[PDB]
Amino acid sequence: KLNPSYISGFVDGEGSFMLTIIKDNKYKLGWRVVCRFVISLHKKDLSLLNKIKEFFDVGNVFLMTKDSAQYRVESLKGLDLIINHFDKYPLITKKQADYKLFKMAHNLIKNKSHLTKEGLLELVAIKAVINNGLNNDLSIAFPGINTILRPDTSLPQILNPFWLSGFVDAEGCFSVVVFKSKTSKLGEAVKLSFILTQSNRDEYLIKSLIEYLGCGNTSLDPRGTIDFKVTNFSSIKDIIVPFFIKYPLKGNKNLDFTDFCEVVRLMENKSHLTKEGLDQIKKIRNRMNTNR
DNA sequence: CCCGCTCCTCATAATCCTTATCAAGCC
DNA sequence: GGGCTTGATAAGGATTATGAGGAGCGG
Ligand SMILES: [Ca+2]
Ligand SMILES: [Ca+2]
Repeated sequence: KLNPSYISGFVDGEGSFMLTIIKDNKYKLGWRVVCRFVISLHKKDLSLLNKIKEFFDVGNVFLMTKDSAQYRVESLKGLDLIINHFDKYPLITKKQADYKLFKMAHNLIKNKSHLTKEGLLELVAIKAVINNGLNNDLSIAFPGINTILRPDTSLPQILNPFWLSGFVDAEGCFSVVVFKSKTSKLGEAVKLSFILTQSNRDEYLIKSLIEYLGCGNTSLDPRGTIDFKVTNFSSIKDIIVPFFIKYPLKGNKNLDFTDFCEVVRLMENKSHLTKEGLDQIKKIRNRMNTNR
């Protein structure tokens, strides 16, 4: 039935709130303004996409040409049910600001303000701060907009474990890596890892995970991204594994968590020190994540 | 015609996810 | 003593996140 806090947590990772302003001769002012909300996932998560549709009970799930599909919402009534939800189950990443702007533009469209010259100017000023902002065409066409400020989003606190389970279902990773350790009996070793990746803008949120889960550490990526990594076994077995079983994943990634947990059990018996348990771990690794 | 809403498909690239190698150390 | 663990430390590449717009509908 999909938990609402799981929804906000998943949309916080995957999903986009957009305000499209494209030149269209069909409109009196020669400009088409439309609000849209789209989650774009790999086809393997087609089932999850349809579950999200059932959650909102609006929009449709479209099967793209590639190994990907989208849950899309592009109607007034539809967006109204989406805003009804996020006004009660808000996002907590920087995407929240993109949502509040998407909400401002939506209200103006409900007033037909996109059909007037002044209203269209307000909508262009808003789009100028949503996601990637204006392009080189809108800058040329709409010079002199009253530049509005991108809404500020207070520092985030994780307040519901189901939110984190959706945020993890969207941007988490369960790694079972076997590397070569010359100082070991078998010459190899097993490195388990839990990973939550995000951009520098939400570094506060990522460090929040350290206190919420009570473990892990923050890692900075030179390219401009921050990771939350739990890399010690004792915490993975006692904290992470129990957490994502009590607050389980719903997408395709849950399968990887299942195989991930199976490796945890073989490592709790010290089986990973033998060749039989190590071989079984490799058989498990070879069938999870990028090997399905 | 002109005007307005929205289904449905196609497009792009980087923020993600994923897979790595390593040695100081604990236990 | 010395296996075995674990944060530090890279980097790959595709699933994403963001997006454009034709054409079918009614007035
Ligand atoms: Ca994201
Ligand atoms: Ca994902």
